[PDB]
Amino acid sequence: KDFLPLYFGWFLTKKSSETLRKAGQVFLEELGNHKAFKKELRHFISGDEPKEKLELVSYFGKRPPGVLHCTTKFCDYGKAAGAEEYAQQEVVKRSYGKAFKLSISALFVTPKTAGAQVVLTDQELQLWPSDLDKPSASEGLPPGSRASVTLGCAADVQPVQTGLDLLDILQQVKQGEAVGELPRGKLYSLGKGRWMLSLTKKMEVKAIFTGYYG
Ligand SMILES: Nc1ncnc2c1ncn2[C@@H]1O[C@H](CO)[C@H]2OP(=O)(O)O[C@H]21
Ligand SMILES: [Cl-]
Repeated sequence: KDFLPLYFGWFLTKKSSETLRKAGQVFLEELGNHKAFKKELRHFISGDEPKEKLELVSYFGKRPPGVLHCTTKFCDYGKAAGAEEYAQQEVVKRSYGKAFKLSISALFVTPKTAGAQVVLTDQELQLWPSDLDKPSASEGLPPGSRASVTLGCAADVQPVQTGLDLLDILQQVKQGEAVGELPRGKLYSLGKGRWMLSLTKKMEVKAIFTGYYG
C-alpha cells in the first residue's frame, strides 16, 4: 500500500542546472532583442500591448526555483493512468538513483513556455513511459520526443505545457533556413510565436534519475 512519487525524472546537479538555466536566460534576452522576433510580436502576444519591447525574462516569470529536471512519467502518487505500470518496471527500479547525462540539442520559446529539448539515449529511452493515453502530438514522432526541461512559463500556463509545446514544434519541423544566428547556434522561426535555437554544440548536463514527492 505504498504510494508512488508525484513524478519520476532526471534531476540536474547544482552545476549543470545553473549552466542550463543561464543559457536559457541568455537565449530569452537575445531572442527578445532580435529583429526577427520583434517583427513577429503580434503573433506572440494578442492584446493591447504597445509596439514597444517585450522582455521575455519577465514574460516567462514562472521559473523553476531550484534545480531543473527532465520528467519521464507523471504519477501523481499512483493516481495518474499508467503510473503503477511504469513504476513496477525493472528498468525503473534498477535505474532509481543512477547517474545519467542528458543531451540538450535546442532551446525553444512559445507564447506559453520556454524550454530545452532533450535527446534521450537508447538507455534513457528505456525509462520513457509507453502509456495507453498519449498526447495526440506524440503520434508519428520517435518515442521520447516529448523529453524536455522546463525553463519558464507564462503566468497562466502549467509546466506540463512545455513538453506539449515541444511535440507541437517537432510536428511542425517534420525545413526552411534559419532567420538568424545567435552565438550558440541558428535561430528558426516556426510561426505562431514559436522559436527554436538549434545549438551548434549540444549541451551535456549531468542528472540523477529518481522520484519527486511534493
Ligand atoms: N499530466 C502530466 N503529464 C506529464 N507531465 C506532467 C503532467 N502533469 C505534471 N507534469 C510535470 O510533472 C512535474 C510536476 O508538475 C512538472 O515537471 P514538468 O515536466 O516541467 O511539467 C510538470
Ligand atoms: Cl493557457
